[PDB]
Amino acid sequence: SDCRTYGFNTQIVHAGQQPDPSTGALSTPIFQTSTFVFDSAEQGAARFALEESGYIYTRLGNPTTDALEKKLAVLERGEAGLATASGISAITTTLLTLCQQGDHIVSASAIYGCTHAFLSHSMPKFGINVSFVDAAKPEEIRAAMRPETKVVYIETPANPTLSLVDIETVAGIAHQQGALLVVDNTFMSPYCQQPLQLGADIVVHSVTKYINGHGDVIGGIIVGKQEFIDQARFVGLKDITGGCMSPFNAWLTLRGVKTLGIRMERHCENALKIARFLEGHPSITRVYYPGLSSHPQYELGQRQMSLPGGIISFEIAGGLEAGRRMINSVELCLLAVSLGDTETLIQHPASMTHSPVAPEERLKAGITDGLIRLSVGLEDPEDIINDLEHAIRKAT
Amino acid sequence: SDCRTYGFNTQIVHAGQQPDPSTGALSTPIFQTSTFVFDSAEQGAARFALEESGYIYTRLGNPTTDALEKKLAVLERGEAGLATASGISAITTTLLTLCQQGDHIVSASAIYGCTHAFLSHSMPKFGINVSFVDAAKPEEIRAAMRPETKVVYIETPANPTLSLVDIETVAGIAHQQGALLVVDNTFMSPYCQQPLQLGADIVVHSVTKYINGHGDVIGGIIVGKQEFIDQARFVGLKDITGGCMSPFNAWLTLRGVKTLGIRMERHCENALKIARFLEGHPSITRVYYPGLSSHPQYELGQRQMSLPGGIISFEIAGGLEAGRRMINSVELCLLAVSLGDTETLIQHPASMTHSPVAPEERLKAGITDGLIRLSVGLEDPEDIINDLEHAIRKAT
Amino acid sequence: SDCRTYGFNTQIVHAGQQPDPSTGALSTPIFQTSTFVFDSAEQGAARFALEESGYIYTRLGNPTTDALEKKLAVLERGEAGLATASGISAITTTLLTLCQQGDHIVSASAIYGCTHAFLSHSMPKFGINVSFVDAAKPEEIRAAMRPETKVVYIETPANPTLSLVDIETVAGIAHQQGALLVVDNTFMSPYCQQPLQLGADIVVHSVTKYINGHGDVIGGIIVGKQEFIDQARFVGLKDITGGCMSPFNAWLTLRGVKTLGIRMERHCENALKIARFLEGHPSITRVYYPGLSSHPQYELGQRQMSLPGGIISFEIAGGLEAGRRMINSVELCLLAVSLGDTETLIQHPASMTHSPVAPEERLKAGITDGLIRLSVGLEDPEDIINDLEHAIRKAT
Amino acid sequence: SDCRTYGFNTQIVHAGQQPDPSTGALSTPIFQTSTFVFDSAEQGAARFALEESGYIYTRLGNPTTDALEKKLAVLERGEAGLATASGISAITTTLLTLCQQGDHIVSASAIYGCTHAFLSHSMPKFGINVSFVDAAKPEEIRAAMRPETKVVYIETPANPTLSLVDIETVAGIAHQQGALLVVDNTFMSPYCQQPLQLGADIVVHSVTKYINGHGDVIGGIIVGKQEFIDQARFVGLKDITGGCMSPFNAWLTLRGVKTLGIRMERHCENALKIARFLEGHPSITRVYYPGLSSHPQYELGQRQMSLPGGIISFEIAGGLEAGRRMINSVELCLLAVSLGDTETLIQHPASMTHSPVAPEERLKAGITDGLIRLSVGLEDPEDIINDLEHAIRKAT
Ligand SMILES: Cc1ncc(COP(=O)(O)O)c(C/N=C2\CONC2=O)c1O
Ligand SMILES: Cc1ncc(COP(=O)(O)O)c(C/N=C2\CONC2=O)c1O
Ligand SMILES: Cc1ncc(COP(=O)(O)O)c(C/N=C2\CONC2=O)c1O
Ligand SMILES: Cc1ncc(COP(=O)(O)O)c(C/N=C2\CONC2=O)c1O
Ligand SMILES: [Cl-]
Ligand SMILES: [Cl-]
Ligand SMILES: [Cl-]
Ligand SMILES: [Cl-]
Repeated sequence: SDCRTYGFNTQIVHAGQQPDPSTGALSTPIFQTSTFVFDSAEQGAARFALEESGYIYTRLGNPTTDALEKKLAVLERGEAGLATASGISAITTTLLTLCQQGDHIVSASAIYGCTHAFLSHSMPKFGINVSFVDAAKPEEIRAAMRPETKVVYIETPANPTLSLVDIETVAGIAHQQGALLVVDNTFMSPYCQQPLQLGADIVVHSVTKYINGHGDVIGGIIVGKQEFIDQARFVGLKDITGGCMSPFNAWLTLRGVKTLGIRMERHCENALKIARFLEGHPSITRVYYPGLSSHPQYELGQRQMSLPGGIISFEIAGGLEAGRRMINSVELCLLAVSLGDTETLIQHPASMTHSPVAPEERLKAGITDGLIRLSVGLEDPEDIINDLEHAIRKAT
Repeated sequence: SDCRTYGFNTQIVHAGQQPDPSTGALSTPIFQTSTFVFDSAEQGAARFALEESGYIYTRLGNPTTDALEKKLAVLERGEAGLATASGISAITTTLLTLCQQGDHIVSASAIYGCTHAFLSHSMPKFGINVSFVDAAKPEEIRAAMRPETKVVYIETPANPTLSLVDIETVAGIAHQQGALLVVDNTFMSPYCQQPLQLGADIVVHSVTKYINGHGDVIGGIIVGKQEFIDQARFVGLKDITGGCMSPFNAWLTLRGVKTLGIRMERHCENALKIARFLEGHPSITRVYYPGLSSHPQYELGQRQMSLPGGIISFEIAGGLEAGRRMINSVELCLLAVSLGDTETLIQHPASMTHSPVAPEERLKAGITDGLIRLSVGLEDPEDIINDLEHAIRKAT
Repeated sequence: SDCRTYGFNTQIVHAGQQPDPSTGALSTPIFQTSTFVFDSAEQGAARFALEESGYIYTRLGNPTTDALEKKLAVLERGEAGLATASGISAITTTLLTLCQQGDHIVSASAIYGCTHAFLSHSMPKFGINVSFVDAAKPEEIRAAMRPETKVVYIETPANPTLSLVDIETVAGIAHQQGALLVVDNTFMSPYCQQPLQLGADIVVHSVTKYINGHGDVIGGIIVGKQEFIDQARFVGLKDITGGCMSPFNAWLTLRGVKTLGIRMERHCENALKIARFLEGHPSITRVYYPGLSSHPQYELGQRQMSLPGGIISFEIAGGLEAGRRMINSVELCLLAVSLGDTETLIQHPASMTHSPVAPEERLKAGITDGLIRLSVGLEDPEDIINDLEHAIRKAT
Repeated sequence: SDCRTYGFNTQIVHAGQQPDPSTGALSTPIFQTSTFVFDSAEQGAARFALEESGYIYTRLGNPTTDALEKKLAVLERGEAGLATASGISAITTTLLTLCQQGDHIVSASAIYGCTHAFLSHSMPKFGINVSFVDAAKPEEIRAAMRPETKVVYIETPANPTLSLVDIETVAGIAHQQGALLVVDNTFMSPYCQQPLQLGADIVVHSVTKYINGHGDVIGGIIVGKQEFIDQARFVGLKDITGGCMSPFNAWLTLRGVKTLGIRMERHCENALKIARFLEGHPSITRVYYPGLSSHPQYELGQRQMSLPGGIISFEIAGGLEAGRRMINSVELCLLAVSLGDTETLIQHPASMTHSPVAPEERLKAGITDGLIRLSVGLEDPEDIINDLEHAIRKAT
């Protein structure tokens, strides 16, 4: 009779949700409201004081959104959740809540581009300095820490080449120096990786990806201790970012997350097959996938992740032009940014996202002329493999 | 054949919208998507470069949200719009885009509470200092400006007692000293006040209030010059706040804004009647409404606003206890925070929102024991007056 | 404290709705669910028996939809409401619930086309015969009644030329002969006409038109005595048509109906102005509008309707080709079927809806070569008049 | 590049859908509109004539709904689809389109209750007679056919005890006598059974169940030859039932159906495990599940179905009272009607749905005092088994 005691699939379906109390409606009602009516002046005061429970206004909280926040707290084994307008807003609400002028952050370099831009260009303009390191080398993390360091920030697997970061080891290091460890768990979902269980303090997601799963919501979520989440809600979100989630967005995300287990199983079963295919193809120079035993951090990945994920990166023979030929030749895979949708998505950062950026920053950045990123969907993998095989044969 | 040439009611209905190009659908389609598919690698690069038009990903922009942004730009007579997750996020995305460590803001004191909290407690922690003044006295604004001042920030009418700020005069002052003027136009909507036409640089709204009008969306909008709005989108929103609007939220706001003209007319017709009623009631000590000729800035209000608004504040005889008795005695008016809904809403900040705050800060704050705020809805005003009359008679 | 006692505007806003009981949410929650969970086997039996209140399954009923049904019952001064998938489904659920093989219906001829097709071609194939008459001549109604007659069916105003039907007189006639009177009140809404108050037994609407008002819902509603509505729900809808409304559709319709009063006022103020304009134009041969004193049933219209409506029909000089030229020349008015949207809509049945139909059936049907139907929106009427003036000048 | 050529999982994801043509939006836009605007009078006529393609009005058709209709046509290997307001409306729109006064239907007895009520009580009142038979005995079907017989109507598996009907054999029989075969495929979905491939003429579903899968849509779909579907759309739906689907409902159903393959796999894997558990339990007298080899039509089920389904019926020792004790004792399984949701649902028709019905009709009806129906969800099956084990132990 407590959400937290059942099996993980049962939790994915039930945690945070129950039949509507007034009607018995099974689906979580969409509470698409701005405000909430009090029974009396007294009831109203009690709430605002934070001296009693219940709702006030949707920017502060909402019943639909609370369900999503509780569910994801359960799935990550955290105390509390807070939904946001976007994955970016989960990351910024978190870091702007934690940090102030004079503070320092140690961040992985191999992170999502927009996260990198916030940390590189915006944070320092608020007097918050960021040191970037290769987080696959925990010694670089240690060496960059300063007395001012409040936060160590990592993604794993990391967005270009799916390199990994040893969460338990990094956590120990951050904590030794009095810092918090923030892990962006977007690529894996709680079904595949649980950073809190390994020592992380706070997990953030873009729910836009696998947690929603259906390519129709932009949203984020933050999971952590109740004392942190309260500050993130009542200061970060309320005052600083304003990044509240729409109740309709939460409702969809709750709907999408119901099938998280079965989606992740299929995404990962499909991706392993595709990755093996790509590894045997004479036109493919490299394949980056945690499920291939040639992955340089293969055994860490086996300890830390329950499945190897739905994302594959790979380099095609012939560099830029061949990568451009390849992505213009797929008929099933869809050319787009984003990942974790039911559809297979493909992007060639060098001819697409990074064409005006110099060959030199790209390489610094882990991005070679022939690098393709593939988000594996729920189609028949034979169809995806055939589409790839055809596109690759043409391109090379 | 250009949105901007028609009458204001026609603009409210049509500006920013047209039949769907592929199907002829009259209602703006809800583009409830995360991502967008490119025809080719080439098409994709062109977009990311910002070297061609079209969509990429919903955090950056979306067709439904663009319609709302264009409509509101038209209505405010601004170049460009940007929708946000909330009114707060409109204000913060704006100010965090404009300001960096070492900068200064001159703000009105008589502003929305959560705005006040951001400026008082959060901004300074990013090295951005804020000086608060009585903005009804334009000399206080001038006296507080510093070489570091980037922004002057005002609301008009202002949220407790509906005091006004001379937008044209303040604009002239801010500009003389090289600062921008930001006006929060939430209380009035563009139907009743147009700050850009009076010299303001940027307008922000909580669309949660009268622009949406239906009490079912939390959202914000920012209107200004294209060069500012681009930075607000591609830095502020993309990187810093993450405060993007859901396409469903935009769709509803577009739907709600269709009736803006007719709603504002009725809200204001209703409020004037209620305000006159309250002014003749021997149990009511004061009535704050711009449409009453005893308003201390009555003639400014006549120059600057086309209608006197839908919000009334008033003090009931007997202070705190009588205000508490009064709001517990209404049967039609609903006790809640927020404003600009089709329903009449009432709040007694001293027994509700501000009961744990000391009698002394409250007065500083413009908030007396008997102060009630009333958001006039679209009901029959005789019904609202009778509900008030009954509640007041009981309370006193 | 009873919905039914307040003023009509107050009823439009509040009737059928209240704050959510479990949370205080002001907006009616969207109960977008299929089923409802019982506390026990006992609770479940009680409900199915129809021996206790509460929900079972959304085809039978739903909390969101119930709010809409109660509101519209209040507005029409009927006992009970039942929402449907469409206006057609309101009409068919009603008539298929009432009638069986061997029964007879007396219908107006001047009715909506799809209604006409159901009565002309489908009803008789179920052994239910229909006699069509000119319902503007109550003697034709009397003369067509038979011992088998269960129902007299009318629209007023009627869809081509806005001819009227004397509801009170027809009701008296139908009742004298033991039949029920069904009135389709779509064109007027309850704000402008109340057929139950004049003696009708059952009212039906396409809520797609003015009750929703926003051009984004297909739906219907039926209002009548509880004993009829129960049969319409538990037989007609449950078993025969299956025509249940989506809870999201109901939610939108509830949202749209909030502004019914202010929309109808503006639609009718706009239409009267446009109609006067069209009556003075030398290129316009006829104008059909109840608000023009030359309307042949002008004084009936003054007794029966509170406003003259938002729909205008008119004939342009030069017949078919000029009507085609005219509708291809409007730049603001939108060419489409449907009516009662915030946008101005125009249709030229002879070149559009009825081009393959012979000049001869069209005339029978009330439809002349130059007949244009105009649904007046909420734009500035000067803009609509200018668009019309321009299009008419060009066409003639 | 044709939907129909890919693997079944690929079809579930992609069939009927493509990126939005005007924007590239990946998610099918929600075209939540009533009407559609024409470019000219000419364009409008062309469409109405049925002499050109494109949209007119949402009751007739809509882009979102069309996607769903095309997808499901692909999945069932039929020519065309038509979405409806409910499963009931799919069945009635179909049969009322096909049949007229004097016609005859041969129906299975073991069908959904509301279907039974339509055929038993409503059809005959339109002069359409229905003969009910045990459809597990194809000779009873043959013996009941009459020269007037237009339709043979079956469900398989059938709603109480999951008895089967030999679709290929029944099809051959119906066709021999000049009748059409209609199969309600709701229990299986196209992932598990394809009646058209076995000779059925028309398939109907309640999409409320497994096709949507998420317990938040009431809807139906009809699949068949284009010439039948056109009549079902342009007469049945347009004129008779009015049972059109909301575009939002279609959008959700499209969203839900993306995971159909992976959901059905898990539902059926879970159900087989639960069914084996129930078969070994000394307190359970019978277990009705097609996947148990003791099922009396086990081998037919192996030929006709790809998986044995997600529904299990079973009788508990001690009849009525024990069944009532059992369902009041489950803590995880939810007491509700409906099936095919992500949640496990349970119903005890004798103490719930059929408590006021005499012990005698119930038995006629296949319904014993101890009969429980279980809709297996996506939870961990060990959790469901433990909940059952606990509830059963308590009840007996
Ligand atoms: C790891 C990770 N964290 C955070 C975000 C930010 O989330 P949002 O604000 O977009 O919801 C993304 C977005 N990843 C994207 C976004 O577009 N293409 C991608 O690979 C991401 O991949
Ligand atoms: C003038 C004004 N600006 C901005 C906001 C912030 O907008 P949001 O983020 O809530 O959309 C509010 C909210 N006013 C509220 C909020 O709750 N009660 C009120 O009077 C406001 O009144
Ligand atoms: C008077 C009236 N009754 C019933 C209906 C049927 O409603 P629905 O099923 O479409 O919601 C319409 C539709 N009138 C239309 C429909 O398209 N153009 C019109 O003038 C109508 O005008
Ligand atoms: C086989 C089958 N066909 C058609 C329907 C009708 O579909 P609807 O109109 O409800 O979408 C149901 C509903 N089955 C239900 C409905 O409530 N409990 C059940 O087992 C059904 O099980
Ligand atoms: Cl795949
Ligand atoms: Cl009022
Ligand atoms: Cl107009
Ligand atoms: Cl299970």
